[PDB]
Amino acid sequence: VIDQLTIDVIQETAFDPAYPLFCYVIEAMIHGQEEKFVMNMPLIALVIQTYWVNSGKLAFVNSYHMVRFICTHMGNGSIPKEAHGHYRKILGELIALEQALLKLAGHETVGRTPITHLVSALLDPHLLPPFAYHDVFTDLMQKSSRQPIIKIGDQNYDNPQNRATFINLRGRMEDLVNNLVNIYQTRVNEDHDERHVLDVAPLDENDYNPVLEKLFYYVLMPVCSNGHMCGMGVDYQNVALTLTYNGPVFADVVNAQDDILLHLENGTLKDILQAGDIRPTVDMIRVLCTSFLTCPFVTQAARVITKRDPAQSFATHEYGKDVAQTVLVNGFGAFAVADRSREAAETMFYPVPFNKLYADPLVAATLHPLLANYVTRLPNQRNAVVFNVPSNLMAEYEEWHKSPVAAYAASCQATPGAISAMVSMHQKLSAPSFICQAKHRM
Amino acid sequence: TYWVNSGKLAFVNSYHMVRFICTHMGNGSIPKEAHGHYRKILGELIALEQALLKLAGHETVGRTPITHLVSALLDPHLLPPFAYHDVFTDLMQKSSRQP
Amino acid sequence: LDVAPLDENDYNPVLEKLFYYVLMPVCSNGHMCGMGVDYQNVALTLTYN
Amino acid sequence: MAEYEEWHKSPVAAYAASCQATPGAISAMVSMHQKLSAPSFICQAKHRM
Amino acid sequence: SNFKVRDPVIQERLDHDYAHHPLVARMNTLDQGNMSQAEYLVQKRHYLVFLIAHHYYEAYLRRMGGIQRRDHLQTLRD
Amino acid sequence: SNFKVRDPVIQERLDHDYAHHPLVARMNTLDQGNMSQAEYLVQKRHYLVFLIAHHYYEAYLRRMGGIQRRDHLQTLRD
Amino acid sequence: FFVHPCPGARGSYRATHRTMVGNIPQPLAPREFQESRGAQFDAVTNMTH
Amino acid sequence: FGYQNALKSICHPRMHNPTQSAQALNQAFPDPDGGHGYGLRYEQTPNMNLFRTFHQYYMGKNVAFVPDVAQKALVTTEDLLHPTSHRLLRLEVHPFFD
Repeated sequence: VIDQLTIDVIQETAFDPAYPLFCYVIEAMIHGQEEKFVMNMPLIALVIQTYWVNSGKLAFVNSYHMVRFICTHMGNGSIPKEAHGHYRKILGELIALEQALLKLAGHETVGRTPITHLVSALLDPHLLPPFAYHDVFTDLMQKSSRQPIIKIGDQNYDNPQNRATFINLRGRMEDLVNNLVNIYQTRVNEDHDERHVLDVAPLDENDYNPVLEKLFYYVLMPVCSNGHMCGMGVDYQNVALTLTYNGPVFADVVNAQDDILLHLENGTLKDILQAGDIRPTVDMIRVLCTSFLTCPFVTQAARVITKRDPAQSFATHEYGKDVAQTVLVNGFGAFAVADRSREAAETMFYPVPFNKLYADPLVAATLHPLLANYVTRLPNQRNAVVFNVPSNLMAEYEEWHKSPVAAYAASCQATPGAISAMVSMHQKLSAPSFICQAKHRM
Repeated sequence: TYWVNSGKLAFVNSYHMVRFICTHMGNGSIPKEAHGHYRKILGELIALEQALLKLAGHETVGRTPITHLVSALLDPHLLPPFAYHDVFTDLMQKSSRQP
Repeated sequence: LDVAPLDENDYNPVLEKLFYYVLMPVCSNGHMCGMGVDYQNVALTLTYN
Repeated sequence: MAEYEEWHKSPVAAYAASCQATPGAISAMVSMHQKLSAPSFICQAKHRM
Repeated sequence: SNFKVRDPVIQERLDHDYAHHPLVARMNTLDQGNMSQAEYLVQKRHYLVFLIAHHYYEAYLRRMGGIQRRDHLQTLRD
Repeated sequence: SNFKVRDPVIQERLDHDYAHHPLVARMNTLDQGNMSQAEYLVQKRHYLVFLIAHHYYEAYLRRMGGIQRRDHLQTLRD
Repeated sequence: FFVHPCPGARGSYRATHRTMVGNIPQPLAPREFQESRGAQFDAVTNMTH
Repeated sequence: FGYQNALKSICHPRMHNPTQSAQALNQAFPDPDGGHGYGLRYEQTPNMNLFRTFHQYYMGKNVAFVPDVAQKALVTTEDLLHPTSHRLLRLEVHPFFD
């Protein structure tokens, strides 16, 4: 379904010298929630329309959860139909890649574990999508025969009996209005460093889709952007200070629709909204003000550690039977932020480098001037493969994507034949994988 | 008024005007067809230095890298032919090749 | 000589060098010349209007 | 200007006055600014240039 | 600044400029405690953020209550 | 003309035509010195260029001061 | 190479390094070679124009 | 002669263990140089502050470390097998392991 006429929309947003930073702030306050998107549903219609009419590019490309909601919800003419035909091509093919993966790995099951979990790594559930908002962890603690250590800083995480003492379960915003006074007093009185409480919204089994989120983050995104993305740490207390402490947000007499540039101060909401041309109404930011009540506190980096597959138990170490990842709680991925409004960008967001495709020095130098001072100090580390991630985050001799996966995304064209190359790349090199390919004459 | 009257675009002389048109606006001031030809200049110059930093490599001779020593479009002792900022003192603090 | 102070987040001399030496002698086919300006004579046609 | 004590040394200026202003001529200037030294010949012989 | 993000540039003292507002009296209900005068005005600003958000969400639930039968069908008679 | 650029063609004597202006009295504050009468009117013209530029920039900083809270929110009551 | 005429009445030969591939003249590195050498720069980097 | 025919020996667990390949590699080269420990192992800290994971490593960082695997991925095909590169082929042993 995806043809080269719609990667050229997706690719050219990743190389924008002026990507709107205001829409990037809306993304931080849905944080993957279904009904908190319905709250801000008419706001992002004013964003996508005034970004598709101004330049020929669309917005909200980066995260999976925003793209899924624009396809399912907002089916009317709330956003331009020519721009709507590019979102339906994304998911309509990304389902079709998931139907092809189910056709290779046959109907047979080895033991209790099916063959589909053991042939392709994209269908392997122990692979997690690198950004997590709902509670994927206790779902994987429950149904894995392979032993899933979860390291949150110092402490481990083994029994799902202990899911209340490590992972704090939120709820949707309607029910939590009663407990909401005490929730705010956990943002101030508590020291969020060395806390090891991991604030994550609860998961429902029906709307959950693990494989489609991998095919977005690991296959479609690093090809189309040619591997120029980073993980974004945010502190939400600094972000909603700017939206709410604004003047006309706080004023009463102002009507329904009294577009903001009438009523301003010299704050950062000028230079965030000056650079995007967006003129929303004041009552619509007031809905983004309500997002602060259930904002999860700090972006945390959890580390999932799973034992290798039973076809791959043989190794040298005592840790060689055991292979880890990194999964961001409460964070998300970012393209190259504009060189316009970099000074307003430093007040909200900060760069943290991740798995392999998401440690990119062109993006991370934009976000903080210390790393921009690092890469321009010595230009060896400018490359996406060579660039050094802190050992407190990852060792790259462990994760499911080693170094030459990131070398492939940086050197591709945007051809749709290279989308199907990444899927054929995640074959698992095991011995009962070889039974599947040699049967189908691959 | 130079894109409507004739089908051409202005301010092509210096790099600083072209970098400031693309990054600062992103707007509906310049017409959309006329603004797309400015982004394709800065879209191309970044794609050239993504190529030039792959072939030169990563390894170093001593303290000085080899990206400063394989092509002359990356050796900072070549300077751009129009200086408006303090390019001269920036060179002397990061150079063994005595300027 | 008068110059402005430069910021380490602002300059990147590879892009300035891939512009004046690569893209401009090609697209203009080498019809370019350095131009000197008399700045107090430029604004005298503006402020004394 | 002196031609002999310079980086750009007239046979560069003869190429640009006779281009076709083709996207292959943009890449024919970038690979034309290639240091004709000994530790660049290592880098052109790895990639079979 | 090695442990926090950079603070944003916003004009100070929203209380002295507008209010005339009931929630600014609610700001004064927060006690100082051990925090200094510079530390108090920061956390008093954060507490104003919590009051504006709780106010507009309670107003939002009244807005999404939907139109009711008896009050609307009586006005259609006229 | 072998050391300077050609002088532009602009109508002379801006003082005699308009002012009625405070900065033209500031032009007279520049002293003649050793320069002749032909040399004085040239450098008096250049000094007018400096006064117009300093005037409009000081007016520009007042223009980009941005709208303030207390003066604007009081007028919204009416 | 060139001739350096300064001392006395006789000259002596001196030399400056060419520093680039483009400073090789057109009889020894022609226009159609620099085009087909920069198009080899394209096929190795796989840059997207 | 396909891969379905040759599947009857490739699937054996002698293709899939490194231990006897780490034995034979150790006996020829008796003591390797243990320096340059980048990317080998993870180390956990109690800090959840993702600035001090981000500042401390990049604060005064000078000459940077390039590992063995990121070295191989940028080399072309005939460039690797040339005999001027020992310590790439010395640790290329068999496809599954690294």
